[PDB]
Amino acid sequence: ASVYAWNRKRISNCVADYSVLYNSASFSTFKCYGVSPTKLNDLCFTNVYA
Amino acid sequence: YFKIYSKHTPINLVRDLPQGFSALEPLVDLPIGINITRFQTLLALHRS
Amino acid sequence: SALGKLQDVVNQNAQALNTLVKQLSSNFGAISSVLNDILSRLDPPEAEV
Amino acid sequence: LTGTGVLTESNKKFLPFQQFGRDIADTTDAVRDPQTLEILDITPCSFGGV
Ligand SMILES: *[C@@H]1O[C@H](CO)[C@@H](O)[C@H](O)[C@H]1NC(C)=O
Repeated sequence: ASVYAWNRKRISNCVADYSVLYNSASFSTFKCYGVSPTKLNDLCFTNVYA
Repeated sequence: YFKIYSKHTPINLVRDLPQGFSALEPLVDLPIGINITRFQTLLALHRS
Repeated sequence: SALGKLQDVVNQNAQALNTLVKQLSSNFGAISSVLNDILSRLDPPEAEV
Repeated sequence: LTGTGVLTESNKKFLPFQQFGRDIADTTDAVRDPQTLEILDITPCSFGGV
């Protein structure tokens, strides 16, 4: 979607492997603010939105 | 998150609210993520 | 209220200890008041801050 | 939720919504374990002055 009508998707009730996101070189920018990128596989979350 | 807290109490007062204390237990924690500004309750008709 | 003088000392000591334990729950401007959350959530460059 | 302690049986009548418990320090003192739903009390490990 466009930036004025940005699409928000809820993510819930799943087990997420973030290691395929860190190790992928396709992303020019992979920058996290409130959490470490390498610790995402060790933590549990709710209220996940994309 | 839309939180619904509920409590059921056996009462015997005829018209107004009873005077007492009853804590409402949380019933449903609901993941909606939408804007709510106005509401309306639903009643049931009786047809004879 | 006969033994108020001892009770005041006991209450003041307990209240000071209680406030000291309450001070652990304050983040003091950090992201969280829990050290374990910071250790599990951040890299050392931000964790040191 | 991370922490250190001894997990023991408990007699605290938790309500169905209730999952964990908190002390004055806000540190977790009892927890409900996933998968088995049991309530385990958390008591801090023994320490003192040598
Ligand atoms: C899996 O977890 C759910 C809720 O946490 C529980 O109801 C269920 O019994 C668990 N299954 C097993 C096999 O432990």
